[PDB]
Amino acid sequence: PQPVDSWV
Amino acid sequence: SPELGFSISGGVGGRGNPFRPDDDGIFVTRVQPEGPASKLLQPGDKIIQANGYSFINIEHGQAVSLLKTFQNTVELIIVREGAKQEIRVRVEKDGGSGGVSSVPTNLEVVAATPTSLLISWDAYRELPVSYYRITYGETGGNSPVQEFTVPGSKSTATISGLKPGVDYTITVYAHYNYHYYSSPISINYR
Ligand SMILES: [Mg+2]
Repeated sequence: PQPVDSWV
Repeated sequence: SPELGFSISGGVGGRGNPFRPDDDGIFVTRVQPEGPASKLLQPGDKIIQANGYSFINIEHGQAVSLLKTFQNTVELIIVREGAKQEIRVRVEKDGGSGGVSSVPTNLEVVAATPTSLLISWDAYRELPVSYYRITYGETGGNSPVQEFTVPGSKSTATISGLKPGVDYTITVYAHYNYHYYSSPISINYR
């Protein structure tokens, strides 16, 4: 799996 | 490296969002407590424009890379949740302040046998958790990673059948769906 969200 | 202090999920062909699962839009997901956006954006805020560039029908990759690439003052138009409201917001990028919190937090071994561990973590509450995924593998050694899950309402799990006196890396992920929230948490243990 992967992260559903990414930080900006 | 200036940051805006929030995370986004969604996008066309993206991995969805826990707010409006049917809507592929770009959603503010996590917001950092002391960062640039904390008194201005909230979880579930859908971004429809940033610095004049439409975020309608955008892919997740492109949304992240536009946001990262912007000057320092980012002007957003968001739709906030009847009913809905369109809002313009100014957010100024920060050098600046914080490493982001981990999800979940406070992972620890609380009881152990030679071949078994009881681990616990703090229950993650800010966002819907459908399940926690726990993985464990021998630290930097030729060994695959093993994994299982517990319901989102559980905050401990037992790892069994370990080899005695080995170093294991233990990770816990908070899953909304197939995919998980950013900053999953890890410890190691002999
Ligand atoms: Mg035990």
